[PDB]
Amino acid sequence: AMSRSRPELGDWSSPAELAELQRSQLPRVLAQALRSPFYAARYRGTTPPRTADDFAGVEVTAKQDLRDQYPFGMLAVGREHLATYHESSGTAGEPTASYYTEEDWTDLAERFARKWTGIHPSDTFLVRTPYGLVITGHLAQAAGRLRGATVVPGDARSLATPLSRMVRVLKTLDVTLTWCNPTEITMLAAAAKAAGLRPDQDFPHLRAMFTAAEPLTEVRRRRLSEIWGGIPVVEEYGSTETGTIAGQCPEGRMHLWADRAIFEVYDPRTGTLSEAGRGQMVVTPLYRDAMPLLRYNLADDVEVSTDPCGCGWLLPTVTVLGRHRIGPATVTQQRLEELVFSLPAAYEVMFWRAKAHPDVLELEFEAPEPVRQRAVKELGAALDRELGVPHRITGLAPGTLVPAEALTAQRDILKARYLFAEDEDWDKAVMYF
Amino acid sequence: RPELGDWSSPAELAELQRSQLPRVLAQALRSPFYAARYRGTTPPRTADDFAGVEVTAKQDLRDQYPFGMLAVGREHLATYHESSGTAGEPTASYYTEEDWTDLAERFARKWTGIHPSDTFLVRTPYGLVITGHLAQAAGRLRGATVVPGDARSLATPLSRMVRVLKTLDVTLTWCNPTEITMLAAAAKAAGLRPDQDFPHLRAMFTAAEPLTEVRRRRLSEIWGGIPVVEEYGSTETGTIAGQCPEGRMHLWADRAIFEVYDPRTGTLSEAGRGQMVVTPLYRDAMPLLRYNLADDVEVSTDPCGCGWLLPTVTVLGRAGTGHRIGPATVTQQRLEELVFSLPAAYEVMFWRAKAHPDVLELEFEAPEPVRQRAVKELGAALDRELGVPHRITGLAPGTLVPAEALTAQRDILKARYLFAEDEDWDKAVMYF
Ligand SMILES: Nc1ncnc2c1ncn2[C@@H]1O[C@H](COP(=O)(O)O)[C@@H](O)[C@H]1O
Ligand SMILES: Nc1ncnc2c1ncn2[C@@H]1O[C@H](COP(=O)(O)O)[C@@H](O)[C@H]1O
Ligand SMILES: [Mg+2]
Ligand SMILES: [Mg+2]
Ligand SMILES: [Mg+2]
Ligand SMILES: [Mg+2]
Ligand SMILES: [Zn+2]
Ligand SMILES: [Zn+2]
Repeated sequence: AMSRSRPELGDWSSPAELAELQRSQLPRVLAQALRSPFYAARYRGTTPPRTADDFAGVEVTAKQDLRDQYPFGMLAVGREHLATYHESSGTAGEPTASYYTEEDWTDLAERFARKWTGIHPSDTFLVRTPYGLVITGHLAQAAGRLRGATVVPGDARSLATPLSRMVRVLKTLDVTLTWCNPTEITMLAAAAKAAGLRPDQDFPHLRAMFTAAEPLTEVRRRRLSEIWGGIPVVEEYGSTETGTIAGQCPEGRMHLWADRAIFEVYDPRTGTLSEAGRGQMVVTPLYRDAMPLLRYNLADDVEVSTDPCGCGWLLPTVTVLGRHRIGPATVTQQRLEELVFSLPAAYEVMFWRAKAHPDVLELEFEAPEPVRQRAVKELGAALDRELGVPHRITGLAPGTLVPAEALTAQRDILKARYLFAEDEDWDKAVMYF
Repeated sequence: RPELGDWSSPAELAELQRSQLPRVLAQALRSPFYAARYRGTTPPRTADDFAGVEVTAKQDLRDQYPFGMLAVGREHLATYHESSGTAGEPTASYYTEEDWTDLAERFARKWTGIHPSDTFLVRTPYGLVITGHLAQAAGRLRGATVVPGDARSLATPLSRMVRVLKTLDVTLTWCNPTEITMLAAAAKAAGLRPDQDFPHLRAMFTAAEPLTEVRRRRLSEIWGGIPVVEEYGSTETGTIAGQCPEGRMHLWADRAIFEVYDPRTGTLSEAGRGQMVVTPLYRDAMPLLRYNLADDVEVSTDPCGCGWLLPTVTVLGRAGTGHRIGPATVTQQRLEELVFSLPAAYEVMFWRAKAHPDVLELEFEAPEPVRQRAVKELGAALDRELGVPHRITGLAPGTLVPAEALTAQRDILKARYLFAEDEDWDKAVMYF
């Protein structure tokens, strides 16, 4: 406890103390950055930044820089010192590489593990995010290991672990915590109902759901909580190349982990960087060796506030607005989402999609037949009142956007076989997935 | 825990094993399964009493789902797993941190070594099964850079694994032997020669299916003559045998008592032909007493040229069961040796066969100029070596393994709800 190497909540009593925790790490950080081919080349000829003061002059690092430096242009240590290598989600054609030492991994795990509900050895923790190149599954599992929780590696987007099998695991293993994106929370609820289980009653050991990766309105988050019996839905904000940079407090806001990174809001028009306001999320992580980043622009649209929260945490808050005009009206996924998830929970509307045409908003959603026409009418009124856009809203039969087989299919985990008996299906010979 | 070199004879090995049995028998009796099994009676407590210990069947692990085999409080578990095979009847297994050190050490017994300078591509599943987690933990134990490929995942198609193999200078892979050929076919589709264009690739680790020496040597040749290092394991046991430099798998008998079960007689011997029985010696969470993995195996105590003081094991599994086809008996093992005895220039890697009562139906891919020579030579080989009537069909590449499997690229999408007029909104809630 005495010789803990990185700060934790409670180590500062003021914003000036926080700023000194940050400033004191900058000489080590600037020295480590200069070991990478990217920064050594950037500061070739000139004198590199070495002091906290020099940081004010440090040029933004763009997503496009990380892509151009693929794979190891940002690497500051020998490859012998790397523990894991990762690529970000998004375009497969233009990969974003990131990589971490064991010591880098302790910082990552500690940041994920800042869940206000706690992670305890008595928890059974279902990790239902991908383990394929992306960090998300590995990050949750490492936080689970750090805190002693029993980790169930569900993975996501894998033929080994369909939703039917995840519902069975949730129920029969008395799972206490989940990690999955907010769409997966509704997919698991629909799979539960398909198996004849009520998400709001039949999972009494489930005490919290951890989520990230999508823009999530308070309206949808509250509905996800309600679907699963009113348990906490605990949001964090991160990326493969940064780790977790903000986490929810008990009052439902995400706070920036400023003890572990310098956070700045970038106005691309102005080219200026401030500590707060509206603009693009810029990050300087303070406790990484392998892949130093100096003012990395995640290029997410964010609002950062230094206004105190009811939680009492001495950290700024962040709303993530995401990274369409129909006549004058701007329509965001966020605004439509608040209207869709304001429908009464009894209508069981979870799955929807919209297309922004120049002239009209096309919107489709699944609802059971009895409530479909009520739902279409109420959502139409809500769009008229709140957005005033012309719309074509179509109610769909369940199983049309999210097929019954996604919710109920069971899939044997087969190995390759080459010789078959007459009565066997040899179409699973070499293609056994 | 012992390492190779800690015993100088089979009697010393047996004493390393016997000395752990009191702790193991005591830990087993903490589980509801063994407590119930030995209810009323006095339980086995000594090395000598082990000779009387009843086999534990696969069906027992299934019946005890989920935590009937659990010997510690759930607070002490690190990870929970389910085995490959039938989804309808899950086999649960689970491990403490200390259980995980034994698992990682056993996997890390690769005669080629795992070193911090290695870049290690883990191309097996992380979904409930242990295999991806096991390789990653061994990688971490030894300081190798782990690239988590995963397998059976939409995030990591073959095209992307081939790109990573090449551009990251990958030195080691972990994937089943069919995935070794799938990566070779995907390599060619990306314009890369498996036998020349991956000069940093120094070894390929493999397991999970019956593998003849003939096929293993061909996999090595496809990838430029580098070592193909086989292990034998299961989700519920971990790695129980690993390859030596002479190309045989040795049982990790310092970490588990191995016995061959004859199902008709119900007897257990140290060696011979029968079903693989395992008593792991260094696990707390899920003690197993003579667990019958029910794989068909031959164990030999004949000394190996490698000088390792451990018995060797061939694993037949399902690949050893004879199908009767007219006069002859055919195993997958024997067919495999004939298919992979075709000249390497024919590029025959993907095949399948059906045992009919009257005839062996066999299909395989071979590129166009050589396809008919391949069909003729494989026909002659079957006549000379098996004498089965056969119908052999040579297929164009892309028939058994479609070109799309080898070349498809898939963006890793999040859910999107709002789309622009010109976008495909059939990626909305089904974004996988
Ligand atoms: N809580 C969140 N709210 C909104 N967007 C998020 C959130 N968490 C992550 N994201 C988005 O997901 C990106 C990270 O993608 P990846 O590198 O694949 O994890 C971020 O840069 C954001 O665009
Ligand atoms: N080297 C190997 N040779 C043959 N079969 C193997 C080998 N390794 C694993 N297996 C098979 O895979 C099973 C374990 O499956 P899983 O629990 O999914 O790892 C074993 O019981 C065998 O049937
Ligand atoms: Mg390394
Ligand atoms: Mg990203
Ligand atoms: Mg635990
Ligand atoms: Mg198994
Ligand atoms: Zn707060
Ligand atoms: Zn040997």
